Amino acid sequence: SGYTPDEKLRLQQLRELRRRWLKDQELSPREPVLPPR
Amino acid sequence: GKRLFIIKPSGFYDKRFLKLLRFYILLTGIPVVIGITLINVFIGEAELAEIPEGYVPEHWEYFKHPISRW
Repeated sequence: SGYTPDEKLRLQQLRELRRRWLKDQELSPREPVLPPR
Repeated sequence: GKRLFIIKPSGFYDKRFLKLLRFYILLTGIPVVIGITLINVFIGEAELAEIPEGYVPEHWEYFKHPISRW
């Protein structure tokens, strides 16, 4: 008895949404824009 | 590389409070300690002497430091 299709689909959807958020955590090389001292 | 944004609480408010607290402490701490060290160096401390006959000093003459006398 493995994953039923409903929980498998939910886990897959949450998986690529979590991966999208995780890649969205990355910053651009311009950041940080530190104020000039 | 792969820099990740460290999620942290806002650190502007506590740093601003500490900065302004240090500024407002020092803005009066520096002149009072300059006055104290100029009193110690230039005006200077007192000297112990025995009471002469026929002199009744004031109360503030019974103390040593000029700030204490004042």
